Amino acid sequence: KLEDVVIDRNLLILGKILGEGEFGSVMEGNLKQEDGTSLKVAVKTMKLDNSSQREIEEFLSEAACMKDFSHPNVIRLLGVCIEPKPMVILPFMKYGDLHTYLLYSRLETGPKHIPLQTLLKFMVDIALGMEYLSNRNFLHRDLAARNCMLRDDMTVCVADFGLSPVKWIAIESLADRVYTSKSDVWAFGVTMWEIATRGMTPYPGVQNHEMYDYLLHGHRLKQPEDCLDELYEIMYSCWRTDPLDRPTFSVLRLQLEKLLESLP
Ligand SMILES: CNC(=O)C[C@@H](NC(=O)[C@@H](CCc1ccccc1)NC(=O)c1c(C)noc1-c1snnc1C)c1ccc(C(F)(F)F)cc1
Ligand SMILES: [Cl-]
Ligand SMILES: [Cl-]
Repeated sequence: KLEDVVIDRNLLILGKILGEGEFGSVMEGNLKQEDGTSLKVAVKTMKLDNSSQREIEEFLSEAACMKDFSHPNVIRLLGVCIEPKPMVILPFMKYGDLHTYLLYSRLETGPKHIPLQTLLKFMVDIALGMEYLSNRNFLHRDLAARNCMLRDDMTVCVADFGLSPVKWIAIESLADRVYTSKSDVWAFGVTMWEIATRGMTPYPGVQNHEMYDYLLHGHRLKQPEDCLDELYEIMYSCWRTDPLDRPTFSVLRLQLEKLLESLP
């Protein structure tokens, strides 16, 4: 398990901090590869509960499982490093996260106004990434626009740069410890709304502490102004009270492809 993913620490050069949290940090870095070239990397350092070997074993098991994953809409895991501090090595993406990109697109110096066709392709990319993980019974647990990364060819891939998200958490997950693929589907619906609104924080006028009661009374994210009824119908189906009534990522992906293909 260790031998399959662990990269020698002297092959990694650490740079500046990109982001910092309570249980981790994201840093820019250089990784010397097998072919003798150096690749630009994003290094996610994680604080593990070292009071038992349960977290390090579960960490290495997930890393060994991820190494074998290969999909264009899922971030590629290059390997891991141990300084007992584990480090996740991922490719560095100059276009950054999708949430920041959507916000820059609304400003003059940032990318040009994103058309509807491009917004929907961002969604199809995430759905394709999530369909791949859902098929291998892998739970994301932190799906949001901030965790979706833009590759150099402008394709979107799913990642987890979280360093610890009440407004993305499924109603059943707020009531109980319960978290399934249908909870990732709820978070996807919220991720879609973030894209459609070009980076708005979910539920304007609603506090984080009011969220459970707000959802319990049947209220959901409102339809955005420039949003097609067919698109809002897809994101709303992600927020059905009973998780069983929510569509699979496979169904969601095809609905989005069919809707994207019907546009000029
Ligand atoms: C608990 N597990 C989660 O909560 C899922 C979550 N994992 C983590 O946050 C952490 C979890 C580390 C851990 C701590 C204690 C016990 C066990 C494990 N593991 C990575 O950071 C990671 C690893 C180990 N190997 O690769 C990546 C990452 S992080 N971003 N992309 C990759 C591939 C995750 C990872 C990857 C994705 C994806 F989009 F597919 F890339 C989505 C969600
Ligand atoms: Cl905003
Ligand atoms: Cl709303």
